[PDB]
Amino acid sequence: RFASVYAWNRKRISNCVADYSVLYNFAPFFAFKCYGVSPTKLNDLCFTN
Amino acid sequence: LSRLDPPEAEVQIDRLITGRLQSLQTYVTQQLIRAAEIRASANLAATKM
Repeated sequence: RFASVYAWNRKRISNCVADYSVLYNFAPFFAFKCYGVSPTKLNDLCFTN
Repeated sequence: LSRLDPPEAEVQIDRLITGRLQSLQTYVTQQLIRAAEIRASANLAATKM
């Protein structure tokens, strides 16, 4: 189930290893337009959360 | 380099090269005038000697 636009729910993800090459298989999207960082090399940057 | 893919990283780093070249050129431009003033002063000092 998904929440409405006015009651968007925020989820916190931390303390784990993230691989961004497995998120394509979970949804049939093709655009994945991204703003601040290239999706090609998201796997070589350490975030905070 | 580590956050953007080549086809836009080349554009991003191009905006720094021009600015740094323009900043570097003014230094030698002003040094070329200070050198002329110092040369005139040195000629005056030699004549006075």
